[PDB]
Amino acid sequence: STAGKVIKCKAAVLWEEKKPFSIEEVEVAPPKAHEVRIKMVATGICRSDDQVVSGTLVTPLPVIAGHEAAGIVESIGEGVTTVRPGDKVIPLFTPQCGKCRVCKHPEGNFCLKNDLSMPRGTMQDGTSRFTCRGKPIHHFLGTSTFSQYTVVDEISVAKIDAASPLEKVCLIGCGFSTGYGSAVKVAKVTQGSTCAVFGLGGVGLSVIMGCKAAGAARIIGVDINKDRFAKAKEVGATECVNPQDYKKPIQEVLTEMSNGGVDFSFEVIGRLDTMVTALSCCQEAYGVSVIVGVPPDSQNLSMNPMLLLSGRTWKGAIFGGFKSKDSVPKLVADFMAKKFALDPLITHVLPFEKINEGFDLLRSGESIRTILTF
Amino acid sequence: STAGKVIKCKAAVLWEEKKPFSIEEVEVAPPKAHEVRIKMVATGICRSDDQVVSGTLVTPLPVIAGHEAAGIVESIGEGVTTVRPGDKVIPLFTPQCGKCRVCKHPEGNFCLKNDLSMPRGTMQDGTSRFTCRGKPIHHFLGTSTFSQYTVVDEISVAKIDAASPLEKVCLIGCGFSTGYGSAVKVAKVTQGSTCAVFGLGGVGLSVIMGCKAAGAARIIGVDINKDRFAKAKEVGATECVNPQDYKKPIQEVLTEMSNGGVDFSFEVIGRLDTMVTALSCCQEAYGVSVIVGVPPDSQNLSMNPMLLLSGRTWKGAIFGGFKSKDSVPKLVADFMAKKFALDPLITHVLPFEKINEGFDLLRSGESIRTILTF
Ligand SMILES: NC(=O)c1ccc[n+]([C@@H]2O[C@H](COP(=O)([O-])OP(=O)(O)OC[C@H]3O[C@@H](n4cnc5c(N)ncnc54)[C@H](O)[C@@H]3O)[C@@H](O)[C@H]2O)c1
Ligand SMILES: NC(=O)c1ccc[n+]([C@@H]2O[C@H](COP(=O)([O-])OP(=O)(O)OC[C@H]3O[C@@H](n4cnc5c(N)ncnc54)[C@H](O)[C@@H]3O)[C@@H](O)[C@H]2O)c1
Ligand SMILES: OCc1cccc(F)c1F
Ligand SMILES: OCc1cccc(F)c1F
Ligand SMILES: [Zn+2]
Ligand SMILES: [Zn+2]
Ligand SMILES: [Zn+2]
Ligand SMILES: [Zn+2]
Repeated sequence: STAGKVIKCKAAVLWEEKKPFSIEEVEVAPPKAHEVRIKMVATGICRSDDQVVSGTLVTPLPVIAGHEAAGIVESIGEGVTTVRPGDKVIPLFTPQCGKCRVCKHPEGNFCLKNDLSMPRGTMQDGTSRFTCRGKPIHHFLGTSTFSQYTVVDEISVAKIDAASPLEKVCLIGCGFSTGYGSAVKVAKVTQGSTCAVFGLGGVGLSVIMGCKAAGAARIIGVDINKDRFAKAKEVGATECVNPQDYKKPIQEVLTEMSNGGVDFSFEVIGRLDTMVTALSCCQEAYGVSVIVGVPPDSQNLSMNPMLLLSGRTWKGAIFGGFKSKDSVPKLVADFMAKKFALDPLITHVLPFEKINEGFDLLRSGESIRTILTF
Repeated sequence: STAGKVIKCKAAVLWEEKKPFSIEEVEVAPPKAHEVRIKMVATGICRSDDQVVSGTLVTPLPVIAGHEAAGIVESIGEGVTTVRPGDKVIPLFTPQCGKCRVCKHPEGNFCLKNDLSMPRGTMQDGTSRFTCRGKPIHHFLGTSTFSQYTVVDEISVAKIDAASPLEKVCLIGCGFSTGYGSAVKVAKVTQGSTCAVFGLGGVGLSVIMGCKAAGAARIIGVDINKDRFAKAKEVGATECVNPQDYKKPIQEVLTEMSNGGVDFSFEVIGRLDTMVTALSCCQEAYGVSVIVGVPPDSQNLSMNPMLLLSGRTWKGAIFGGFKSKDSVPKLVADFMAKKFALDPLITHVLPFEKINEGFDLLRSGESIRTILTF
């Protein structure tokens, strides 16, 4: 019925920075070769989507944002072989083309087809599938999940278990997997280690879950909002510290708590100063610090390279280092098997139509993750 | 007939920054408990010693510098068990106490008893065994090898093979091991990888030897001094590039040459700008960059953290990541077994009395390593 035809549906369009989303009718073109059109079932509100609104994460406007979602394939373009109409799917903000140097590397996951490094806001072919008020609307990271229907390149979608609860697993599309993988895959947290986690929102909580899963003996939560501490301890933090409580810089406090520095630190906020703090708080000879949070556009940090010379390792990762198309289905399967929990991350649920209230809850600090249902 | 007595001998004293060494008589006190007095046989001139003269590496003056050396034990203090008079030894600028948390960690080597982080310029007990002109002289990194005799703490000395050529193996005390281990132990260069080495002095050449030994398929030497290329190729470099030959920044050149970034980059110069450049030239998703060069005191670098978020790993190390007391005798054994070569690194061999000439060779770029003999 809708196959091969333009679909008119509602989407949350962001016409300008620092403005509310405008929920309105958009036209969604049918999928071209190697593209997939998806009816969205649920989508998470991630801090990154808000950074697009704030303008600290830069991507071309106007745009349909949203990148953490789950849905059902409405139709496929010519040539698609990995999903079919009716399949449950999670769109991948980091693609997996499977052919580039990175996809073929055993460790890398930042596929060269990503739209993150030099964002164009289009499909892989350099055009848009979205029209609103007669004007072309940009995509975001090849996903654009703030729409009843979106179109994504095949390399940016993964087929998941047919029995998956889409209102929970959308988190595997961003927040959960990013935090969990930062701990278990990127940092490679070891059994008996001490970890510090800067930022106790959805992603930071996921890092704590990964730290616990890996067998960390101590997991120190760091956040300026003490209301986050309860849930952090629930998912595995052994102690929580608020830097505003201390007269000395937090890296000194943590170094003292850990009796000379932590084995593993994680910056999960997106501030330049906390990236440097987190690197400093790891043990100077063998510590590892992982940058997860997204820094403000085009800003450089300043640091003393002697921090590195002594032995520290500093690294960052997108999407927890997971090769996206390979891992998402495996992660969903693991979820179905009760290997990890997602409920602790979801604090609010709202209809898609209340997306602006959802962003208000994030901005206010009230929610961890709000899931929007279509 | 010197054991237990003060020794009057010649040393090269640095009384002031930016001045020649003064070759003169000093008094060397006998070793106290757990100390070892060494008659120096050979000592290398390392860029780091020149950084002490330059004032860019800060340590209390006046000082007897020198940290890359080999000699023979003259006498030992009470309680020493790992060396005995007549033993061939290499002083270790990074000690191995074997009891601290770093020493007990499987990866770390920056022992907490080091005099590098916050230099005191003394023995472990906070005193000096050197007197010159009635004035106390500081030690340098617990070693001070620019003297016919020095006294070092037991944790800062390693017994080596009785048949070692001391005029060669002194390089295992700093230069060779630092470069070699940075490749094979810190970066863990993999077979068939592409490596880039910034700085083709003695340490950079040892990095190249390590990269070659690790099975790298391409090893790109980077230096502004084209005179270094020939030797770099002899020890394993496949290509050499001079940044001054190009109109575009060298990270762009290296990224193009390596079809998207190198696997492993090494900064072996000590410049803030080349540290960032070396990081940038490694592949954005899986590249690893190792800082080896010692940067100028108290200077911060500026960098865009997106370089790390995409997947890059940045680390540094002291002494090639080798746990010093454990590795040095093994490295010497390996040298005696012809597993690596040291002759390529030695370009000049001078009597100790010509130390200042030796330093002039380094500053002018004429030498790679000059070895001073006593
Ligand atoms: N690397 C990736 O692939 C990836 C994926 C998803 C999200 N992110 C990024 O991760 C970061 C965290 O996302 P999130 O959804 O958990 O965000 P969030 O806003 O829900 O959580 C951030 C937390 O940091 C805390 N915080 C703020 N300032 C702080 C300070 N000075 N010290 C300590 N804590 C402080 C806040 O109180 C909050 O609890 C964001 O920057 C987001 O863009 C990265
Ligand atoms: N991490 C450690 O344990 C350790 C140990 C020994 C030495 N070091 C440091 O390693 C560094 C190198 O030591 P070395 O003994 O090889 O010194 P060196 O002076 O022998 O070598 C420096 C090389 O860098 C090159 N160079 C200078 N400026 C450059 C530029 N802008 N671009 C490219 N190349 C440039 C020079 O031409 C020279 O060949 C020094 O900073 C030294 O202090 C560190
Ligand atoms: O939250 C998704 C995300 C992860 C990393 C970098 C981004 F820009 C981004 F939008
Ligand atoms: O060359 C020896 C050395 C290595 C690393 C750091 C230093 F300060 C230093 F002097
Ligand atoms: Zn790819
Ligand atoms: Zn996200
Ligand atoms: Zn130690
Ligand atoms: Zn040295």
